[PDB]
Parts: sequence; C-alpha cells; structure tokens
Amino acid sequence: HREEFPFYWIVNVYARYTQIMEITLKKAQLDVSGFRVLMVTHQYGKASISQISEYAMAKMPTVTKIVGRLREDGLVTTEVMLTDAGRQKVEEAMAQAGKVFEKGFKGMTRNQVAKMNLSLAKVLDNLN
Amino acid sequence: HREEFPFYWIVNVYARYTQIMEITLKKAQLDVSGFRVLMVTHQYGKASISQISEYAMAKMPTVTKIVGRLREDGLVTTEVMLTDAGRQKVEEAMAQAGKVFEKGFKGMTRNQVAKMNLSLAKVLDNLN
Ligand SMILES: O=C(O)Cc1c[nH]c2ccccc12
Ligand SMILES: O=C(O)Cc1c[nH]c2ccccc12
Repeated sequence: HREEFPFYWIVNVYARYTQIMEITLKKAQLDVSGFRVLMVTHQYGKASISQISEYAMAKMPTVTKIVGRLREDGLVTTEVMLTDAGRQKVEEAMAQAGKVFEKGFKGMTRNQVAKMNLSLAKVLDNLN
Repeated sequence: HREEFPFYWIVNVYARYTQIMEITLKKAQLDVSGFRVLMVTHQYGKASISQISEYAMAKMPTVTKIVGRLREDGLVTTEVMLTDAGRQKVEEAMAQAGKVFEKGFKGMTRNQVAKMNLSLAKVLDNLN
C-alpha cells in the first residue's frame, strides 16, 4: 500500500491510539469520552457544557448525556460543573495514559514531537 | 486548554478531516468506509477481504458488508474482488479528496509534510 494519501498515518496513529486507550481506561472504569470530559473540566476547574463541548470531541447532547453519567457516579458535581474524587479518577486515568504516551513517543526527541504537533496544528488551521 | 496531551492534534486533525470527507464524498455518493475499501482494492487491482481488511480500517465483517454494498452497485466485482466503473468512482472520489488534501496542506513545505508523516509512522511502530 502507498501513502498517495497524506492523512494515512494521522488515521492509523488515531485508530491504534483509540484502540489502546479503550482497553487501558476500562482498567479505570472509563471510556474515552468519559476520560476527555473529565480532563476538559479538570483544566477549566469548573466548566460549562458549551466549554466541555468545544474540547471533548462531542456535540453538546453527547457531553450532556456524558456529564450526567459522571454526575450520577460522584466524579463531577455543581450551568457549570466541577470534579470531586474525580480528582482521584484523573490521577488513575492519567497514570494509565502516561504509560500509553511513554510507549507512544519512545525513541523520539522532544523537538521531533514538537515539530510533528506544530505541523499537525497547521493542518487543522487550514481545515478550519 | 493545554497540550499536556501529545495526541491532542492527531485527534483534532483526524476529527476535522473525517467531518470534511463525510460531506465531500456524499457529493460522490460515498461514505468514508466505502471510499477506503475502493482505494485498497484499486492499489491491489484485485484484493481479498483479508487484504482490504488490513488497510481499510475495518474488521473483516464490516469489509464483507461494505464489499457487498459495492458488489450490488457495480463498483466492484469478481475470494478476490476488483473495480469496474469503480475506476470512474475513484476518479470522482480522489478529485474531491485532492481538493481536501490541497486545502489541508496549504502553505506547508513538502519536507515539513514528509517529516510529519515520518514522525507519525514512528508513533505507530511504537504503538504496534
Ligand atoms: O482516510 C484516509 O485518507 C487515509 C486512509 C487510510 N486507509 C486508507 C485506505 C484507502 C484509502 C485511504 C486510506
Ligand atoms: O484523546 C486525547 O488524548 C486527545 C484529547 C482531545 N481532546 C481532549 C480532551 C481532554 C483530554 C484529552 C483530549
């Protein structure tokens, strides 16, 4: 097979990555959406559905059904919402994901990884 | 929001890309799976489900249900399968996708795009 397809590796890294994070986070009782929604709220501290909905990679009616599973499970509480022993869920989650990122970027320099992410961010400006 | 997440841009380029290709290929009567299954067969000329199933980003029972929609629509025929006026479907498809790739990589050098895809292929070796 040929890369006559400039997005071949975006897609393949994305699929192998999603696959690994599905089974890793099932250790920590989470799916990827659940894990993204917690992390957006974590950086914001207290977040709106509109704001989560920007970054979690989901239209607001998924986020609202996601945030409501996480309300009911004592990981988020509080319009605006905030983390609880979610703060412990995100330690658990990022410990697992840190193993995934460590394996992922092994043998790659800091500058390689930065130039890759700079180039990818130019692809996104262009698609937007 | 912070990239304390080295895959933030893989995922965002992947989501904006999938979004654009969904609506572009609906011009040409195709979804992305249909478009990938045709292209794998095209490079192979005549391909098995096992072989398509490697590259199309789908487990074999999707590919087998995908190849059967494309059998029934005169885009693939022939164990092994091959393109027809599929050969015309792939001109139509890659014309559209070439507009997507042209916009995508605008203002980026050939070497930038190659180094990005080399780095991404190291991420995949590592995840595999
Ligand atoms: O979707 C893309 O452009 C990348 C890609 C991954 N697998 C493919 C198989 C056939 C055609 C393109 C792709
Ligand atoms: O899935 C990833 O690792 C990337 C990513 C995209 N949006 C996110 C929101 C919160 C946490 C991580 C991500």
